[PDB]
Amino acid sequence: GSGEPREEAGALGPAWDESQLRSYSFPTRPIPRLSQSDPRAEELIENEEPVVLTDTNLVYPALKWDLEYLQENIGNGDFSVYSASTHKFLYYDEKKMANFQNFKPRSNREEMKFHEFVEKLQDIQQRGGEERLYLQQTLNDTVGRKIVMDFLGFNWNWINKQQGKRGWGQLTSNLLLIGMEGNVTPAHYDEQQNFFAQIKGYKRCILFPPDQFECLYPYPVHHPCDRQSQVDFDNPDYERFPNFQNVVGYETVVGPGDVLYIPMYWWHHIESLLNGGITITVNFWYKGAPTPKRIEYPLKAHQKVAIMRNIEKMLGEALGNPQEVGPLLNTMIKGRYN
Amino acid sequence: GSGEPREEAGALGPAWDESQLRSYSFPTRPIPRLSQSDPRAEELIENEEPVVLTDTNLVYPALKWDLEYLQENIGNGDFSVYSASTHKFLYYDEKKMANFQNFKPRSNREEMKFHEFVEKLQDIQQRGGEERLYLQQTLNDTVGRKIVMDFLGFNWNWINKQQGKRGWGQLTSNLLLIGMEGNVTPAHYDEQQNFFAQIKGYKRCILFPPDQFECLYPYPVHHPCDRQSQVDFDNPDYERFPNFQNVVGYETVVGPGDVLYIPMYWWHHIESLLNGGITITVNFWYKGAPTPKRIEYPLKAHQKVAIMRNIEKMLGEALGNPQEVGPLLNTMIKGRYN
Amino acid sequence: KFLLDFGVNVNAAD
Amino acid sequence: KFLLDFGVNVNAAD
Ligand SMILES: O=C(O)CNC(=O)C(=O)O
Ligand SMILES: O=C(O)CNC(=O)C(=O)O
Ligand SMILES: [Zn+2]
Ligand SMILES: [Zn+2]
Repeated sequence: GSGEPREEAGALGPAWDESQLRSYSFPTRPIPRLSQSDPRAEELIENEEPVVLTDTNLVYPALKWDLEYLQENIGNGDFSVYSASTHKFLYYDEKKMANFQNFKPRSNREEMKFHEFVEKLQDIQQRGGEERLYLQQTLNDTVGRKIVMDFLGFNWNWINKQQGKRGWGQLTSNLLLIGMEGNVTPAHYDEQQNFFAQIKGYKRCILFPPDQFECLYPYPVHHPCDRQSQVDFDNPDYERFPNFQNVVGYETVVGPGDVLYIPMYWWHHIESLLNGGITITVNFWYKGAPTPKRIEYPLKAHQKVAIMRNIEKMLGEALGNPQEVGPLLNTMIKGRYN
Repeated sequence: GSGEPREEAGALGPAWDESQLRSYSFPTRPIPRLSQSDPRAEELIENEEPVVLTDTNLVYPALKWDLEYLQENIGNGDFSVYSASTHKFLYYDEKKMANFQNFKPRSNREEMKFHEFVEKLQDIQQRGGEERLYLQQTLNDTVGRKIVMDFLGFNWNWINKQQGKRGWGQLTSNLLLIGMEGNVTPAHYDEQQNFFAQIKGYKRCILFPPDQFECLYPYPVHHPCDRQSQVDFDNPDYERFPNFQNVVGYETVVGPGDVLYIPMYWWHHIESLLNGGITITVNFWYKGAPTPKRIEYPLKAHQKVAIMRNIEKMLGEALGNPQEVGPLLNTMIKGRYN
Repeated sequence: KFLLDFGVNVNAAD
Repeated sequence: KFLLDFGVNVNAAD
């Protein structure tokens, strides 16, 4: 699992304790925590396996960020804020909601100014409501001068070298994430390479390798929850998802100053520690390296995941309707391949 | 079913009787028998539905063909002859046998001269052996002068008009089929448009529309028995093939002078009547019309069959190995689309 | 498009 | 070939 909690310097006590972690049905083994100068860390990144780097200084300027500082300096732009009644903030793609009319999300998106977010958050705490908020917004040019300055002070030298060494594509975005204690982002995989930079508070990250596809049961590609697991971690339905009983995860708790490499196609479940206050994270999403000219057989798991996504997409467009994908695939396999 | 047997002219009695038909688990309704001048016959062909045409004169010159005439005139070329110990002559593609080493066929192919075929056939009858033979050979330029003459006398005017009216591609081949009484070609579909011209003896043809794909369980595309049904008609395994209990067929008995239109992708099971002597048939296989510029949704069943074949092919080549197609498809659908 | 394309395979040797 | 191609979809709006 996460292991013995780290001791904060100056004898300030344990950073967190196991009682701040939610309880799940599967075993986990810890993600390595290493210096960015450790050759083993380069070896993990090169091999597209997760690693927590403890001393990158990737977002050193931002470690002073809290709500007051951000409210004062982050500008007058609109911020996407998600609202839910449960701790689970399952992501949904708005463009695809037309395909499935029977999908009604359990979280709602609302655009607001930063001070409005701080206000709603302040308001909920005052009256101890159960509503939960999660701000997720990509950093853009509308931020104010001091945030620009902080952003410019990130460790571009280090990360640019990484981008170059791995042959990755361009940085596509930086997502600012601000959450309430207890918030969960359920298990999903992203199609970009991600350096997850923790800034404030603590997040437990549980990762699963691409080869566990069969255990995690993603939604259909056309569904709004494409790339998310259908399994409810709190109450797993083993009758529909029997192989979730075989899932094994790589887990860690990141705190201020840590950077977690989440390789492309790796599943990740991310939770802000219970009773840990608000969390702040900034991610760094890069397009993956181009497909190689020469393909080595047999293919890696993430290549097979890519093939399956493309089959699902092609069939949706060929049949003229994504709801026909399932019946055709079943008709294709029943009594033939199963 | 086939209906009341036809009465042969000059009061020569029933052409056949129901006791010459094998018994199967499913219901059937008869294929219409009509004149080629009947507008309903054009309407069936145009709509790619089967019809028996009784007066095309398509192979009128060949109606005098028997073994002695063919032996005397069909030349010194090699003829492919299949040999089996059962009545079922399941087709297998030799090129694909490398993909599945665990497939050992129940019929063997042997090349021989026509007189050798007649000899083996004569020999088996003399000693009442149980071996069965089925000659299946495409007509080629090596045939002798009188067969050329007969071939030239086929009703090209009529069939060429059909080829033109339907927009079909080229005639790809004429298959000569000579079988022993009781021989069965198990259910399969072909990817070409077929005019089946009966010459000698009687064959019961049972056809199933493309939309019955789900009931007939074809082998995987990479398997040597691609396009053949896995179901054993004599002993259907309803546990593996439950929807074979829903299959309904269109059936007819063709005799000398009849021509049966077997539309592309229609399943057909063909049996030479028990105790009916040898059968002779010549087929006429045409490439189907090009795919239309504008596609109408939803697609026809045979278009979906074409899509499924292409998915199976693409995955075989992408994974580098056809035996991985099944596991990927299952992993793609379990807990997702089923 | 590509998916709709069909071949010419029959129960005989090419 | 075409099948191996990947996108850039993440848990955020394009
Ligand atoms: O931090 C969270 O709650 C979710 N983040 C991600 O899924 C990600 O960065 O890819
Ligand atoms: O006649 C037979 O036994 C088999 N013929 C065919 O499958 C055909 O002509 O397409
Ligand atoms: Zn993510
Ligand atoms: Zn056939």
